[PDB]
Amino acid sequence: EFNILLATDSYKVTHYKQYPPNTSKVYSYFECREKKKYEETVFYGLQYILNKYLKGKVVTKEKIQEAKDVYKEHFQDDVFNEKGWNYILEKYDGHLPIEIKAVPEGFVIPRGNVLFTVENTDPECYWLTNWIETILVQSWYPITVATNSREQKKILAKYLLETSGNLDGLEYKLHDFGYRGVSSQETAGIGASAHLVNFKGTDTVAGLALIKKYYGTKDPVPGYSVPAAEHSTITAWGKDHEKDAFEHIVTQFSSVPVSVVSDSYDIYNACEKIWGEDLRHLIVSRSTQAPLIIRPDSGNPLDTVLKVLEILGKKFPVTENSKGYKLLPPYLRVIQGDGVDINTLQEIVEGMKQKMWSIENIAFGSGGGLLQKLTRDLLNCSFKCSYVVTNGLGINVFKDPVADPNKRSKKGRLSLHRTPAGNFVTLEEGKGDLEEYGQDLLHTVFKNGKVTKSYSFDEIRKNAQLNIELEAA
Amino acid sequence: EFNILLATDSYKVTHYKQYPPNTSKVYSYFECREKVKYEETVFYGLQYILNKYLKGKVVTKEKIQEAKDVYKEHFQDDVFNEKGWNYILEKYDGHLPIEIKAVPEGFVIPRGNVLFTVENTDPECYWLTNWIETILVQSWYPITVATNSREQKKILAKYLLETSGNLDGLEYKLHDFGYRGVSSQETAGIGASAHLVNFKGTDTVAGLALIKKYYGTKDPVPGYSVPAAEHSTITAWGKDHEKDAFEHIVTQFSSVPVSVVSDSYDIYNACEKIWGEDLRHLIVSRSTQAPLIIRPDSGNPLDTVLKVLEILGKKFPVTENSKGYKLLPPYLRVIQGDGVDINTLQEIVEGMKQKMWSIENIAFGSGGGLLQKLTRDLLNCSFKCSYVVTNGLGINVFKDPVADPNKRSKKGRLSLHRTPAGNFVTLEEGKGDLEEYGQDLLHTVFKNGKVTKSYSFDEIRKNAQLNIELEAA
Ligand SMILES: O=C(NCc1ccc(S(=O)(=O)N2CCCCC2)cc1)c1cc2cnccc2[nH]1
Ligand SMILES: O=C(NCc1ccc(S(=O)(=O)N2CCCCC2)cc1)c1cc2cnccc2[nH]1
Repeated sequence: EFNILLATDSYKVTHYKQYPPNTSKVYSYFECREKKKYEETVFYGLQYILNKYLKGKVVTKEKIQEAKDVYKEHFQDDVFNEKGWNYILEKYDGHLPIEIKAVPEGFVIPRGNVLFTVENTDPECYWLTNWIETILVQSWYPITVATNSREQKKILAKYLLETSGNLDGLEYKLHDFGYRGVSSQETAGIGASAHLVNFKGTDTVAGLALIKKYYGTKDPVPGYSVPAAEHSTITAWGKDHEKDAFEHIVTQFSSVPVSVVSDSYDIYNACEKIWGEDLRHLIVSRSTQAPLIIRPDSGNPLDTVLKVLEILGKKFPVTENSKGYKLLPPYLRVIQGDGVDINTLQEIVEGMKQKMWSIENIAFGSGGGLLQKLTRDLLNCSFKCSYVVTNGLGINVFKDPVADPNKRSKKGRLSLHRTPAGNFVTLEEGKGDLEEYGQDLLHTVFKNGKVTKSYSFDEIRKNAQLNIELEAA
Repeated sequence: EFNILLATDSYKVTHYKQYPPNTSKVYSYFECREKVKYEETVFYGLQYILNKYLKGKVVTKEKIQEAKDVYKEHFQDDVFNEKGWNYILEKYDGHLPIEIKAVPEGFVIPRGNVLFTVENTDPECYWLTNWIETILVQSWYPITVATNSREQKKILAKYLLETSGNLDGLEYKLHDFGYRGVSSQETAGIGASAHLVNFKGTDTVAGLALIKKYYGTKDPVPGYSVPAAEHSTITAWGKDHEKDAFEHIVTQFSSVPVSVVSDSYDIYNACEKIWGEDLRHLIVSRSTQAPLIIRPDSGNPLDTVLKVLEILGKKFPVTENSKGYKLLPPYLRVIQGDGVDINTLQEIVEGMKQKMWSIENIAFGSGGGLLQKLTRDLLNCSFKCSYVVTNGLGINVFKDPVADPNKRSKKGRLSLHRTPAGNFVTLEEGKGDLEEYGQDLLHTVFKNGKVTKSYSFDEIRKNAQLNIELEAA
């Protein structure tokens, strides 16, 4: 079972001996620190952590003894605030005397703004605020996945709008292929759920249960997929029988969309000769609601996409849409799901545009790029103490390393506000109390072991919409 | 609760319908595909997956119903293999009729070798082999962390031996700071455990319980830490009281090692004037078993380390070791734990060597670089079907994409062997059966719901030792 006493960086076990004597309050905050582009971030994932790890009775006698036993060996020394933890157990029935205030989930906030704050609600538990730094800072991950996914949606929206005149199907244009490529089952669920803030297509099934448990949707599920082959279901037929494999598969899934990986041996041959000649009669008969989606999976992504489209455009009836861009017939589409990240996605859609191919023709699958190739440095997600009370006096505290002004942290009690022009500003040094800037946008989401404010996945999705979506009404 | 029926890529739900009719066996394998660094990989982490997720009764009536309900909404259609999963439940009491063979954990194997194989043991369950691809492929993560950690150990060993003449303390020279910088709690434990294959220093407490539960050590714990400050325990004292914080902290931890982050405002001032003058008397009085470890945490890593050492070298009594390199007194050391990855580690130790500073003086901490900034592409960890039986005939199968020969997969039944020169070779097409290369070095580790062979963490560490450690001993 999970033990919050064992869920911190080892050194934090020793910090209760290090703060100034007579310190009754430690107040800390999280931001995606500005760096002298990901100019705005989607705030998402805290509610998962609050419910899974922080709420309710998280301290027990057994957990205290377990931590004591572990740390004695880990440090080869007895340092461990058994008294402090036993206080929480006795006084609060093991509930954390912590208050967390946060911007609503799904909110899109520029870099360098307070996103949430943490403070102890009992003077005895001054040490607890930063104990939980480690677990709270892991919110960097769903924030970063959601943010990077949204930035890809902006790119897709721009090019889909330009090449087609509308945004139909935008929410299915970037599909999560990342289940195998992340570091754990837990990561899979978290990361997949973050992608679903922006899109509705996923193969990372773990995301669905997480959303159902911690967030909730009006719809039965938040994400969808369709049948598709993998290399094993093609290659199992034998090298000389790729055509047999293709035929069997599209016939099995004749009335739903089906994607078939086509590069097992020679993608160009498969497109031109197998799909474009031998099995063409099985493709041109398909419903618009049940297209064949051809999947290349190797070679230079842009070069391969363009050559696949050129091949298909010569074997199937291509139209020109009202924007002047080429469009495959509705029973035929392409998905590129190899080597896709935010940079290559941009390269591919731009290359398609240059060659007059509509983005209507293609969807993207992304695995490691979407869910694994991200770090806490991308948005500089960081937790710092900004205010303490010692001997009954509040003092504004911060770091400001001489050799790196980018690591300077904020001072004092913080609040987040709308500016007169409708932007965001973080007020420092308790200046929000002056009330010159309207209401603090941070809301209490956790207090004394209870989750006090929750958001549905539908609300989060609404908050995270693109402007271009808002503009398209 | 975890449900293996919901722990696969969505499209795999539909694959049972796509294999050739009358297929009785699907046989697949995992390798770190060859493409130059990372020439050899540490095989580690499969045992965790087998025990946590694959063994025992993993199918229940309730789990089948849950999957059925989820997939009906997810696909907007009924495509789920209820019958196939029910068969496993009825016939094998929900134990997976799968056999997995693997190289021993901790083994160091060159790229492009078979590391494990998977096949079904019941003809009805031909579809099961690749169902579990997704969860098995996640072994890429502990393999990659362990491998990259070991590659850093090689660098540290080279430079420690060169500058000091021995490898004393090598196993404490790279400390895991990655807990806050990984994507989940589960990942933290897995990744920390993989680092501990090579080193004994960690702050990622999650790794300890994982090792104890799934692997085991003779020692009470597999990893260790010491007391240390963070910026909040310095800055809380107020900007004008950095000296007071430092004094309090080293006095609280007067008889054990203690690390104190020294860059909150001015690292160079802290080293030269606070440590080197005002508090010098509290440092030179300390035991060799209880050094102060000064932690810079900002600026260019190499430049900052060099400047820190030059400062300390003028304030404290430096010696010259038997190799001619400069050595701080034993009560004083440095740890650089900002911006450290395998590349910057190399740059720092090389820069120190050029300036005649012993590697004895320094240790490194690494967080995101150690545990998060890694993907499945680094070692090309990949799972592929290589053999099938259909209509009673075995067929050697593979992919070989025309535009990427690096993605060609192996053909047929595989086995791992020692060559006459004592190296590893992977034999394809069942050629292991010819017995020209001795016995297969893979061991059956899982069969029909049971783990059949396992390794303690102590054995894994032994298997993963560096040659230079083996030669030294
Ligand atoms: O093909 C796969 N999944 C199915 C899939 C096919 C096509 C689309 S689509 O976006 O073209 N589309 C969505 C709206 C309905 C029209 C088709 C989305 C999803 C798949 C490949 C892969 C590789 N690695 C890991 C996991 C994987 N799953
Ligand atoms: O200081 C920290 N931990 C304690 C620590 C200090 C020094 C060493 S050491 O290797 O120098 N050493 C071990 C052999 C005995 C002599 C000292 C190892 C461990 C710490 C910083 C940090 C930042 N981010 C996240 C987590 C973190 N923990």
